[PDB]
Amino acid sequence: IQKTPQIQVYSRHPPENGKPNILNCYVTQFHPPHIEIQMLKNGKKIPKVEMSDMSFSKDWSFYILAHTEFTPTETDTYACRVKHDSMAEPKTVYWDRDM
Amino acid sequence: SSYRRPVGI
Amino acid sequence: GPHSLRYFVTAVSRPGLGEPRYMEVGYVDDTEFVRFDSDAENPRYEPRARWMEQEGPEYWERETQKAKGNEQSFRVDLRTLLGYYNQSKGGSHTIQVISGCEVGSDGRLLRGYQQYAYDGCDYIALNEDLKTWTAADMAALITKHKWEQAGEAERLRAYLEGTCVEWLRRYLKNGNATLLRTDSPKAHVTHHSRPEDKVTLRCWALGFYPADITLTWQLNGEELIQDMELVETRPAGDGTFQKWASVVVPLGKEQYYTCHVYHQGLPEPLTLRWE
Repeated sequence: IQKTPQIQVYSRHPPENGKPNILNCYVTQFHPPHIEIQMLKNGKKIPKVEMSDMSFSKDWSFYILAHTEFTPTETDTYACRVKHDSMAEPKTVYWDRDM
Repeated sequence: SSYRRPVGI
Repeated sequence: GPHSLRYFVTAVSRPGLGEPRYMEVGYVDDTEFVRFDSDAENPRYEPRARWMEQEGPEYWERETQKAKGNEQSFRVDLRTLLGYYNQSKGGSHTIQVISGCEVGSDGRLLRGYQQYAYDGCDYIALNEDLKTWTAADMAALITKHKWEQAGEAERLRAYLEGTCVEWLRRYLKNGNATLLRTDSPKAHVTHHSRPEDKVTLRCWALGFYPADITLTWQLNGEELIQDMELVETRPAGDGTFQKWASVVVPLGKEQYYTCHVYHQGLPEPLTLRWE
């Protein structure tokens, strides 16, 4: 029955080192609706992450946008980690500034 | 305005 | 052109963590305009578009009452489905419903729907005829016969053809200007390395609304269907959307390729290449 989440991690605006921006984690195609989403900077949970209200698609699958303020640099690494029952383990997806 | 189903599943 | 009014409902049981959560979200065209969530206290039917604030206290009170009434119904429905599926009282389960009407430019119904799912899988759906039902399993057949016997399809046909359609008219009246909004994409091409003598051209479209968009790459005038990479269209977080599409091309041949961007907002399609 259960549907596995798909994840995209990406910035709201094109990233410029030293410029404030928003980092997005867009999670889709999941069921059941319970899900746990964390965003990470250099391996460490980012404390202030906001979540959109949850919606679902004609598919029946749920989707949600997590987001947080960030100022990208040359060497800082960002990721989004999602824990959901459809998966044995939490899935981590890394930010690629070219994607 | 949404429909209100008056009979159960 | 055409228009739609749809309500997306979710009921989620949470044994030992509280009462079932009932959520109801209304969309005009494909834009959320109202929402009810049973998990606020003094939960209230709420506007989600500023143009809905035109409606007034009586509307909102009647919709709140009706939503709390559904919440109670759905609690019972959840218990029933446990029986049908010989499922324990300890687990969380989900009922979902999509209910609504599509109308034409003349305001007349083009199609109505009332679809149910249980734990994310089709359960029962009203057929296009607005008279018969498709049950997806044996449990759903029990519901089908109860609903046939109770004249549920007649009820729905009346709502879909009249009430729903009339309310769509009314909401469009207050939202049509805001609904018609369009933000055109702004596009650009980035250039990235690949192994040996190949590179990646990535065509970005940013800042657009609504989400529907097409990006294509062409060699010389001829579409690279076989294998362009893309991302699913995604929210920027500010009401607009993003997409990109990329191709891998020979080092030195970048000027042989163009990207085309197709969107409602554009006077005409955009044609880009690598700087």
